[PDB]
Amino acid sequence: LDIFSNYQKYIDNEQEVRENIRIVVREIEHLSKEAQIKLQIIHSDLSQISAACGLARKQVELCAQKYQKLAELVPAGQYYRYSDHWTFITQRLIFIIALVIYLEAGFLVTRETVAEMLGLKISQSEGFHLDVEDYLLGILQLASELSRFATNSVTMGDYERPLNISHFIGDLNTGFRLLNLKNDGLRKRFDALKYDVKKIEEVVYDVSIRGL
Amino acid sequence: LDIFSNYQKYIDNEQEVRENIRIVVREIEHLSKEAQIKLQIIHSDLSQISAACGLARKQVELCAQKYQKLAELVPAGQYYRYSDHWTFITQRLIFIIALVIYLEAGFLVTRETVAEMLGLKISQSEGFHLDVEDYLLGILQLASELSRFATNSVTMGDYERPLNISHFIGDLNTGFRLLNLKNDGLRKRFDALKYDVKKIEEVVYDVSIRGL
Amino acid sequence: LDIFSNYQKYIDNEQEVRENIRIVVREIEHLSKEAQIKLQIIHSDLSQISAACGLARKQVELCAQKYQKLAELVPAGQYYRYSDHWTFITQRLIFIIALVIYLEAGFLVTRETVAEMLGLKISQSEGFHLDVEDYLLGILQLASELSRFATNSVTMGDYERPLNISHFIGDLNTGFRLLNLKNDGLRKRFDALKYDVKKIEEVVYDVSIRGLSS
Amino acid sequence: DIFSNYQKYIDNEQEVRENIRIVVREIEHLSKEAQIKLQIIHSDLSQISAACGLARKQVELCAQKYQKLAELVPAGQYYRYSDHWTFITQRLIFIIALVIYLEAGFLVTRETVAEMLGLKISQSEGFHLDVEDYLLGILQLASELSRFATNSVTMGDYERPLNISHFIGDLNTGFRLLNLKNDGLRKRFDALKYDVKKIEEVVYDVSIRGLSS
Amino acid sequence: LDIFSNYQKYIDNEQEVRENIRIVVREIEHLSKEAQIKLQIIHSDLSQISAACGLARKQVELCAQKYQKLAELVPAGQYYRYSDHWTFITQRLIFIIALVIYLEAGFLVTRETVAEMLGLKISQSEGFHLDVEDYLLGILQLASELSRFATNSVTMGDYERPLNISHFIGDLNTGFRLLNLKNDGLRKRFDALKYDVKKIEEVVYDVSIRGLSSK
Amino acid sequence: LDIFSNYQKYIDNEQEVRENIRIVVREIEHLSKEAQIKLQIIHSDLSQISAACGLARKQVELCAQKYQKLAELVPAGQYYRYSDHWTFITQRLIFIIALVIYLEAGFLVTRETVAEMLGLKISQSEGFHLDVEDYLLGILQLASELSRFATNSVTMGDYERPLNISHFIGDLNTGFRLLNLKNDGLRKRFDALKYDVKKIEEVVYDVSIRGLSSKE
Amino acid sequence: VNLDIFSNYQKYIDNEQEVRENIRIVVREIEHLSKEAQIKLQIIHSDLSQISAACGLARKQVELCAQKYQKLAELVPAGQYYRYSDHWTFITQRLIFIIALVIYLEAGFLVTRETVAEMLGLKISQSEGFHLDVEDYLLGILQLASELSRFATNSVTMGDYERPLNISHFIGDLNTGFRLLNLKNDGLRKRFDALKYDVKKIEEVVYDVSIRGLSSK
Amino acid sequence: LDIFSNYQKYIDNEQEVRENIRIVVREIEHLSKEAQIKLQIIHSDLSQISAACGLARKQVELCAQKYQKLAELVPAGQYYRYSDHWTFITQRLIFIIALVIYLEAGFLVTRETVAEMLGLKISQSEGFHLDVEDYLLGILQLASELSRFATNSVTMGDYERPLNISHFIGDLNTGFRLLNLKNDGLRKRFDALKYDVKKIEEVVYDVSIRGLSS
Repeated sequence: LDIFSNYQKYIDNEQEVRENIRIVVREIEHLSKEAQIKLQIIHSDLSQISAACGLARKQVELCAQKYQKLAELVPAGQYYRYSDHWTFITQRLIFIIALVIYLEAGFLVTRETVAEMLGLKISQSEGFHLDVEDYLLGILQLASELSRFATNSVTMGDYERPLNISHFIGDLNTGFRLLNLKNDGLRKRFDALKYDVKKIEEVVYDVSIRGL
Repeated sequence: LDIFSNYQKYIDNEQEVRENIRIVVREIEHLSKEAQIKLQIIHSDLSQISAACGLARKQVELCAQKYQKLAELVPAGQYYRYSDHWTFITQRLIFIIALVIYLEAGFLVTRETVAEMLGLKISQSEGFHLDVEDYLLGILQLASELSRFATNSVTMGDYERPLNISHFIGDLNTGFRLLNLKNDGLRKRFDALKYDVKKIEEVVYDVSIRGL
Repeated sequence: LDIFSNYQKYIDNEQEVRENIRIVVREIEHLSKEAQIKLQIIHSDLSQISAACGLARKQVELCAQKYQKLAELVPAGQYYRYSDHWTFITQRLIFIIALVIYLEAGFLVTRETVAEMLGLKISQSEGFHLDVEDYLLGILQLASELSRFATNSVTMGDYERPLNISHFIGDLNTGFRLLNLKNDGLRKRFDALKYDVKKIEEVVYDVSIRGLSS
Repeated sequence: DIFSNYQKYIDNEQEVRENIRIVVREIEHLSKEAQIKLQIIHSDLSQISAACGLARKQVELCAQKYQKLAELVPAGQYYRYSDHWTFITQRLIFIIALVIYLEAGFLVTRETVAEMLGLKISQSEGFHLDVEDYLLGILQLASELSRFATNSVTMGDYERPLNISHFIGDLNTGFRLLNLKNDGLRKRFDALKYDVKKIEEVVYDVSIRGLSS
Repeated sequence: LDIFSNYQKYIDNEQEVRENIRIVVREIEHLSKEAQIKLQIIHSDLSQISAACGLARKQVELCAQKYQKLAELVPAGQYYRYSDHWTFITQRLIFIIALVIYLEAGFLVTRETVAEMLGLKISQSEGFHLDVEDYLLGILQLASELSRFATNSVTMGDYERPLNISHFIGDLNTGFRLLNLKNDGLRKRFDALKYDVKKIEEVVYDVSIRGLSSK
Repeated sequence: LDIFSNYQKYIDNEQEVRENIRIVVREIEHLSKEAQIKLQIIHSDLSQISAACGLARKQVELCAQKYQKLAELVPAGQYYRYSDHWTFITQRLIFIIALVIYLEAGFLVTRETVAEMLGLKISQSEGFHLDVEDYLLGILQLASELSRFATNSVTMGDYERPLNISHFIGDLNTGFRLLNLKNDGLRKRFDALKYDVKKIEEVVYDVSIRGLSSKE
Repeated sequence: VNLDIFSNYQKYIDNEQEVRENIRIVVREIEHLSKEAQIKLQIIHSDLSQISAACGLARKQVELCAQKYQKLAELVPAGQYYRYSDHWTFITQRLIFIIALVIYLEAGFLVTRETVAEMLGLKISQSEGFHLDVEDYLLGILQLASELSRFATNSVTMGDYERPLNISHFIGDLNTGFRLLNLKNDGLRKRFDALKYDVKKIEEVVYDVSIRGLSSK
Repeated sequence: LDIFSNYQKYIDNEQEVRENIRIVVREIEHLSKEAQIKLQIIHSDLSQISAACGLARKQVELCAQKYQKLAELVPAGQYYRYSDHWTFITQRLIFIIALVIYLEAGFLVTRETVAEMLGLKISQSEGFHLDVEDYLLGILQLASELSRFATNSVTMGDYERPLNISHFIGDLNTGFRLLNLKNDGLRKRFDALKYDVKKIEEVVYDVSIRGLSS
């Protein structure tokens, strides 16, 4: 029965560390929102793109900071014990950088760069790292955004934007079958990529079928 | 044993006030129907819009009255004890005003104005107020209506109506991520907003891709 | 869009008050546990009853205090806006008093006395009151406890305990039909009272069918 | 190429999984054996010590396969693959807690469980026994010991129930002495009162017919 | 589209008659409660039986009246169109009479007598009748009550009460297999009769196993 | 105990009449299927419509017959005692006529005509009648069919079919709000009418949104 | 681009889809017969006297099923057993349970697989012809648990206080032979696992009897 | 009780053969992926077609081998007892050849040729054969691919590709009504063919309405 008092001394600690961690993550959900809202502008005002990439980078330079405090909360080797506390809001952010990197310089941001921009490592040995599964589920979110971008881009006159997209999403669908995912929780999300490529193909059809 | 007779004296009262309250609410459901049916006309006859906004305002000027009687039934400080009796049929009506405000003057009706048109306060201190969570869930119903409007509007020739919508729904999706809802009963209903914006984007595509 | 910034200024407040309120309630769940665990002793050691009623009262004298702080967190007229935060852990506690009142003095604690022991009122006009629906759902929990008590009491030799119970639960089933509940969330919990009375009848059978007395 | 590097790592996590299910499958197999043999106690009270024995021959084996499981899991990745065995460990923690009760009439310590399976008691020291898993294990003792109390009276032993309702009695005690917050385990503690229910009922049935051996 | 206005003129009438009918039935639910609460006394005070049969008969004499008003609401030949509005609260009452008839005179109340005490007919030709399926489902409720009675009766000293019950419930289980119900909504309720006879047998066991019938 | 023997003499009768009635209804489910399967053709071969309306009418002329035998099984004034035995497979058939009436002559079949084609009355006084609630729940089934018809019609080239539909389903949605159903078992089925009108609107969109090009 | 290739296709595709409706037709007659036996055997839960009477009717049912079964064999082309197997793997479990019940009611032991085929006019190997799928046989006499737990319960209702004890040795040896297995997790592994909950109340019922129960001067 | 030990001796064998069969099939799912991914290139680079048909044929020449091993695992006359283990991943492959046969030589691959390229027979008498129902459900997968091809083809300039497709898919829709499928599991999949022909017609419209050909 003292056995159960020792239990409370440990159980208070794990449950205190959780509310402390949700607290940091809540600040990161808050920062993420800001970037995503601002980047929404790109579906109606193509001129504000670079303007908006900018704000979003002001957001990311901040996120890194709160992330580093998240590391001071997690005890070493316990990464995956509390992982589910941020695996989401990191995908939410990996998608945000991958978009901004495509908008700016028209290629696909490396995993390594993402960690560079958020103050992580690229192996859990070196410290608080970027879960490689999280990274992927992030830049998979690029499909749903870039199919809406292709549609909204033709709305605003830019008739080249679709073709350039279907080569990016084209090489992106390429690298996901070049995989060989086995049926897990992520296999499901890759399978819904074909429907995004679907309307991106359709949109490239619509342009060069009217010579627009 | 008398303890249980006193119980009946109070238990008759709460259950009498309930049937009295359903009675008022039923009259308000009835009035709401009328407005919603008449505003349905906008999906087939663009000329009857102002005509239909009109009938609906005749409906609202009435609802306020029944609403004030609902206040004479509810004992002070018991607002949320019977709240569930009308939280629905108020969202049903908040949507009706927000639609009529958009149709007429092309902007988004304030929460304060909604109470002004129904004879409520804007704080439960001042009296029978408009639950701020109810207001929100009301003007979220605007998405499902205005996506159908955008579709039915092009059916009837008006090719500008979509573009104007996707800026309204555009600034509306903006203010909902500018939030940071935590996963409750309303978080679910905001998430199904992206699918409405989906076909509103698609429709703005359809117009300026054939130029009409 | 400023409209949505004002929104955050209010929305932070309602959601701050919630975590502040769960915090108080959590302290009350903690105190409640203590009382309920200690009163579990009555199912194996009939000698520790008064001893255990005592500990539980030390628990209640404390609960009242945290309850009064809960009142300083709730803004007037908003009782039922956050009611669901404690309607449970009050039934949990109304049952605890009704049990301790039955164990000690063999009758049924008044609603008014329950509020007197927790520093509440008996009307939401006067202030932070004891929700009369909560009170009932509490002393309905007495059935499941006192059926187990009647069973465990015969285990330990006391052959009068069942008969005395079936007159308490007897007059208690009486007052609940003397009602006329209409089918809500509480109508369901009254209906599962007949199954408690069931084994309490059965236990009174078992004793005076073997002329068992002590 | 970014997506080819991806395959080189993605093959590894998915190879380690099938390698880990493989070890676990061997541990499910061993577990069954012990549980089946301990089923005997519901019909032949004489085979108890006999059956505790076979079960211990099973446990001495499980530890071994467990230590190989540790050579498969990379350090600090404990909880990345935890869900692969959190079940089949509760399955086994229940198996020892039963055998410890059958033999020596008290409740096996968490520390001893690890001692019998070659684990640590902290994830710092290495592959440890997840303290949440341990609990969910010795909660499985209620469903077994209520059936034991019932089947025990069937076979004549009229003291067995009373001794159970003090074990399950002190066990229900330590679970309210907790203060679980509503998670996945809170749900399983709540269904403990229905097990104590029929264990009380059975202690009633014996000493209400004055039954004593 | 006038076609749909005519529709409203009829649809208001059926839905008005329903609220009018629930209104009568609600009064009958109210009266039924009274009887059933008062007859509950027999489980703790064997002396108040005849006293309680009495109050219950005061309730039935009343129910008949409201019933006859229910007949003035139901248009002829529409009996089964609104049947589901009272098939319950009639079983609730058929059980109440069958109990009072058993308590008083120790036999089983005829279907014909039940209608006589409620002002109905015994064929839907003659008018508002007592649905024979409803009657049965009523005096099937006798099992759950008289098994609790047998149990509570021994509690209070009356050691003959069980034996007398197991011959009533005995002849009752007899007439239900003498049937040949085909699997419907009522077949299910007859099957749960065996569990009532179960403890009624058990209770007759418990008495004459400690020698409590005078002999 | 004889009281319970008399009971069996009656209880055999109600339960015999039930199997006799399910027997008639089973023959009517069978005939119904035939009509509905043949009318499915309209979703792929617009030329077989009149051909298929025909087969379906050969089915209905038959159903009436079995229906009249169902009347000889039901004792007068017991209509609603066994109603639940066919309230379904009549909605199944009321939808079948309403579809064939729309396909042929482009308007909405009267309740009175439905009874005329099945040998019923229009009041339970006159005899075995067509339950007016059943009639409604039938021609509500028209929505799910005619939305799929509008979609499959554009597939096959007929670009006028949708517009004509959205005026039929348009006036049909009109008469259902012109109601004032109170929340029962049928209120639920009317509410799921808006989702059928939804895609029918969408389809009319898709047609008249595909006009011309530049001309240079 | 040839198009006759797709006409030949119709000539074969009409045949497999005709044989299916022909096969459902036979199976429908067998579902019909099965019902009869199961309904009549339901009587045992309320009238212990009608057992032998009811075993009888059910055997009149099985003597008939065999016949329709042999016609089902004339519809299935050799070596295509498992191509249409899913058309009857259910309604055979339905019947394997019916025999295993009647064999237990009658002579108190467990019917052999070989005997089941003997009573239905099958073989015991798909070489010899239309056989009794061994997986089907098992899934049948697993249905015995749900029936015999309800029987033990309904038996004590009607006075027979030995019936439970006799059941818990049959179900006892039956639970024995199922762990003596080593099923790997498939579609049948799931159905064996729900056997412990049937043994549960059968143990409970043997408890209830020999716990009642008295020790007087 | 020994009756149930003999049972285990057979039951281990059927469940060992299953894991052995899933093992071969898994290797064939792996090879199939390779062909399908590589043939995806045709939707963006019309020059790599013949290049990609080639890689895919290097994949098929391999598949046949693993297939022949699958035959050494299946006991004769038990074809359909384990059929459900590969009926999918063969449609997956029948589609892969039918596509590569269309891309190369512009006609429709015979069922007989499919077996020739995979080392099967064309009757279950002769041995491990190609289930004719599987073959069909394969070359039905041609519609979804060739509608996307017609769309992506005009994207890349080739304005004749649609017209040629609508005669292939045209003669293919022809042979499927020339059928008379009865409502089973495959009747459903043929019915969703009209929606593929739909956009294929639409695309032929789009080209010769801006006279991109003729």
